[PDB]
Amino acid sequence: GTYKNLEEALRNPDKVFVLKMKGTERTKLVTLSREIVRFQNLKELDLEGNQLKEFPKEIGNLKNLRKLDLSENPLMFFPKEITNLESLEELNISGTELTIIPKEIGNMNGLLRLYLDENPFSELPKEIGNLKNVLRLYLSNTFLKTLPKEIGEMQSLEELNATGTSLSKLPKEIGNLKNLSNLNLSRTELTTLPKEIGGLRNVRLLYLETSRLELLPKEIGNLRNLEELYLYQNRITELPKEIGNLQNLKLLHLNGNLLETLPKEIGNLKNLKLLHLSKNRFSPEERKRIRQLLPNCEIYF
Amino acid sequence: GTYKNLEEALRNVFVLKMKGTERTKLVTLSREIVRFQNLKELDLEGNQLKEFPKEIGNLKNLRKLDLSENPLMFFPKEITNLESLEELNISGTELTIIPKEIGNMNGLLRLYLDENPFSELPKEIGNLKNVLRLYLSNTFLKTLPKEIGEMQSLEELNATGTSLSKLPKEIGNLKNLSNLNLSRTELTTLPKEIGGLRNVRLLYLETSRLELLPKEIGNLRNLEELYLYQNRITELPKEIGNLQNLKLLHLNGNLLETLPKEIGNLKNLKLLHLSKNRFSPEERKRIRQLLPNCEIYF
Repeated sequence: GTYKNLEEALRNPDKVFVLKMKGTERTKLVTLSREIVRFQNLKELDLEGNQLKEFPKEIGNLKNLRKLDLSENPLMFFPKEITNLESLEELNISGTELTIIPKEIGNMNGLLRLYLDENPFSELPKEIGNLKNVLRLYLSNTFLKTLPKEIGEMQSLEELNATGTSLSKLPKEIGNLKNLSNLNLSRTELTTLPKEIGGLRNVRLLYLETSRLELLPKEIGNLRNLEELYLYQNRITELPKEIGNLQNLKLLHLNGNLLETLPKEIGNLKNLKLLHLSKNRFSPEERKRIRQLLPNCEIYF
Repeated sequence: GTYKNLEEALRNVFVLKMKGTERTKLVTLSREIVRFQNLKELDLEGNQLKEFPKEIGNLKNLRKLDLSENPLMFFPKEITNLESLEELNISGTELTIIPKEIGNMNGLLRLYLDENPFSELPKEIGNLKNVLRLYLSNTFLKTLPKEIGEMQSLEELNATGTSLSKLPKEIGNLKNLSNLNLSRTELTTLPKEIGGLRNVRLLYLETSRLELLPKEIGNLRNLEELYLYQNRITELPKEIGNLQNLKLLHLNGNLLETLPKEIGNLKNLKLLHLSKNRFSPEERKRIRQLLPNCEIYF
């Protein structure tokens, strides 16, 4: 490990430091010193909170760099100096004002965790699918109008986060993400899910709460690996009959929807441990039926 | 005046009515309401009211009725026959639809439909030509109806928290509109017919998704305060210099890179917010130089 380098941390006794600095309130750090290539084995480099407005060209020749964090830095444009790191495991460019994601972001292709969250960009490039080794992509609280057609080309994506985005629709190609485990579309504006949502064979946790969902598609029940489903504070009026096909589902949260009845197939949910149905329009007669259908379940109205 | 009545306040020509607290359930109203005949205000805020009898409708001399925070799942048709109701506050009651017969009232002045889960407003909402203040805050409105411009007397309109993707092209026929609050909405842009809002003094469009401002916004010569902060605005129209009476412009948190040179024509602009915007130091100097009398914040 290493720490913040003042006078390059006592000449960096031998130039083999593996970690790097951070930025606090009283550390300005407008520019980076260009003696960055010397370290030769840096695996982590953190520049959190620093007032960095540009990056030098030497950042790109450090091909031994594995994690780079440029968070909370007032860089108004994405630095293409770092896109030449063909083997970077993590890139965290969050908290930086970005109107556009650079088109050559697919040149990296060795990313594992990509954090584009808290950035004011409208669109993602078609080359976002070139990052076929990425596991976690974060797009939280960004100005995304829609996910691209090529988002299903990730082929190794395990976590996709899109909270706070202006996502009106999901692309029909989203079902090609075979390795997706965590999908987060909370606080979005999805009116409905595409029928191609059933291709997400490996999804365990699906997060759709506090969104403008009116209905659930007939093909959501093809997700036999889904365990937790959060759909609360949405505008859902009914559930499809095939919702009982969720074999492994153990948590369903349906607070604040406009539900008036539930299908009789919900009693086929043998593993459903918890069912939340409060703040929904259920007549007292049907509430007895919901309790009657699932008796092993802890159910809250 | 009056208060909450136990034993119906000692047999009571009594002028006001009750309230709802923690330990007052008050499931239903008794049908002995027609007797009072001198009610001007009637408050039922917070009562766990699930139904109304039809005897409520027989009081044609009642002018204000408040049904706030009552779990009535459907709008009571019993009250729509009160043709001379000055104020209606149906807020806090879970309502999926506003009835099409709300235009039978037509004597409303202030209508508070806010905090209700209704998807659409009926086309008879324009029949209420005497309405002054309509409150639609935090409702599930995808769009205002085409007839919203038929109100003719709407002086204050609030739609905060609504899912308004667009504003109707007929919104410019509201000649008497003074207060427009479209904060926390989802308007990508304003229609060019917004220049018909001749009487608007205060326009609230903050915390929305506005990408642009139309060219006809400068036709609002009576507009004094414009709140557009925390939007997605990338540039301002050249016609922004035509807002002669504008004295407060709030533009925090947008994506602005430059301002039109016509902003110096605003002699009455006293206060300007431009913080959290993409302004280079060269352009900040020009903006301070342009409007000299204005207190400016970057």
